[PDB]
Amino acid sequence: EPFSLPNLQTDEMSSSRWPNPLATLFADPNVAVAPQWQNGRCTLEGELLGTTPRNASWLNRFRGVSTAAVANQVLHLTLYEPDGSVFNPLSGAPAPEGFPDFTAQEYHLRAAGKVANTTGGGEIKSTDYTPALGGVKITAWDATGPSAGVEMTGQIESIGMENNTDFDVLPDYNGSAFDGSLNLAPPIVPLLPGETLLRFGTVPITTRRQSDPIRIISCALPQEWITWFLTHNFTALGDAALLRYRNQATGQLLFECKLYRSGFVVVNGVNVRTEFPMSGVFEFVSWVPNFFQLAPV
Amino acid sequence: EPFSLPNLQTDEMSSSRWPNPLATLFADPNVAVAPQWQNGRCTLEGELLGTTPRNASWLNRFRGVSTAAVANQVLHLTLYEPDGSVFNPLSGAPAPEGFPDFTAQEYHLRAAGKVANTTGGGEIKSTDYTPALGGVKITAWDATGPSAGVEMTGQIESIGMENNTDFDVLPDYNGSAFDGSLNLAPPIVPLLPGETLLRFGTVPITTRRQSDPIRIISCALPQEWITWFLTHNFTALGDAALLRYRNQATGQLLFECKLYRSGFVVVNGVNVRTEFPMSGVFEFVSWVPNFFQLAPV
Ligand SMILES: C[C@@H]1O[C@@H](O)[C@@H](O)[C@H](O)[C@@H]1O
Ligand SMILES: C[C@@H]1O[C@@H](O)[C@@H](O)[C@H](O)[C@@H]1O
Repeated sequence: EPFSLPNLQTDEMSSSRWPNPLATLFADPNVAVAPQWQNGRCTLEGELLGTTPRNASWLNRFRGVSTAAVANQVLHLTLYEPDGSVFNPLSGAPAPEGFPDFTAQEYHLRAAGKVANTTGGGEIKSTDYTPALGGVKITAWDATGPSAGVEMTGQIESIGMENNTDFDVLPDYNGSAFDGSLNLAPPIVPLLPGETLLRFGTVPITTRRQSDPIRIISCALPQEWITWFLTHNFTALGDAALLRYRNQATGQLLFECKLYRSGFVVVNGVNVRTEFPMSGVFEFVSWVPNFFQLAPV
Repeated sequence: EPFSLPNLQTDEMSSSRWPNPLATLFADPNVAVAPQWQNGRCTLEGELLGTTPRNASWLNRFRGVSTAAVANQVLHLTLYEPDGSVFNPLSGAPAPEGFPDFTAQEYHLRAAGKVANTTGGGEIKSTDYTPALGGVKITAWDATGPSAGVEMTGQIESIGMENNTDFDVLPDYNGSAFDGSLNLAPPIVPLLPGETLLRFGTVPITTRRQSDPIRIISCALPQEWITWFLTHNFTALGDAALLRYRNQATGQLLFECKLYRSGFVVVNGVNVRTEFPMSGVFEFVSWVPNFFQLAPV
């Protein structure tokens, strides 16, 4: 069981922060504030951080129970965890596992329960996106049911998203203008100053794009790497795994990079935002210390 | 290189025919006809069958280019494959990789382009679901764009589904009842007479549930097993892998089953629809011939 990464090209993998195929691979050295994503977080030893779900397909999924019958297009849900246990809002988690970890003007959804007139679409407005409190108020809900006390399961499908930069802004999970009562995974910061976070990007469907249509949400690890770490017994024999990104078809080595053991990748010598080809495969080379300096891209 | 399966519980894995977590594990010996699913199909040696996408997150996604500007809530797309190449209708494929492989009244979707005024919702009516012909007519499309010539990407999110048995009926991909020119993965049939297909089930969101409200779509392999077969170079050393399904928490061996090398699981001795616990893990035991007789559940 020596360390390895799966043999998948970047374009054959999926985002761990929005369910969709990876579409871009890039480093942007001019980002002013480090991201503090709560999904897509996993150590190389397979320990999940933040709200990262153990089951890949619980990302952007939710379940709960109606607290009241639908009225005036409002559906209020008391939230459960994926495993159907009750989400305890006095415990300090920001949200059930897999809930969105960024700021949006609304989160559009679909949901359904065990009876027929409970399939509907709706949305959570930003001011209602307070899942740390243990429930969510869904508005613009367009089904006639459920009545009270009914299990509902659903999916967040798209967002109203005026600024692309808000994908890196944590939401006000407890509605309290941000508290240090929540258990949040720490910011993602390269351990050497010339290093830049390598971002795995995908395109979510969003509205509110009228004047700026490009939307890109980034993550630290492909979902398939998170599952790889969960299904292997890896021991980090070093601070960081030195990787090479290779076009396996043409043989061309594109760059070397460091996969830090807390679960993110960096490159060295990036002076402007730089995109990389998507048809490459990251291959493990060897274990290196944190102070190891990479060949510049 | 020795055959294995990932150490995930069934409820920690995902459907390969509808993007959602697995919710049921069951065998039904009284299903009228054998399924001929085109997604979720992969041999143990990692050969994808049917329309099964290589990238997990391509399932239920589509990409194409608008044929004309939106008018009267109609958007017609000429279809592409996931890799952005043009889908070739002469090739014999029934649809681009990842397209739905079952009959429904409507396929509800959301889509968006790189430019403003292109985020919308819509649906493909059954009579318009003829992707083998190389395009799809989306109706009830609610955005003002796109114009002609614009690349659109989207996701099928729910279906109108009056009859649950239609999940096991292939759609009329080319607009007719005649599928002889189409390269279809074969029907899934156990090789020994008392065997029953073991179905991995999830709940899709559907409308039209007034007759029968329970909706369950089944698949032959969890998506994480398909990716496992792609990322390992297994050789099939016998006709079937004998597996044991074990509750790893308690230790109770629940049943043994056969994973045939063409990519599906059977159990023996099921005489009525039988559901099984979701908290177990499948473990490889040994390679066995087609006629190896399992201990009955
Ligand atoms: C109810 C509103 O409807 C449209 O304006 C969408 O663009 C917004 O995201 C919001 O959902
Ligand atoms: C146009 C129709 O609208 C509603 O009746 C849905 O329940 C149907 O599935 C279809 O989408």
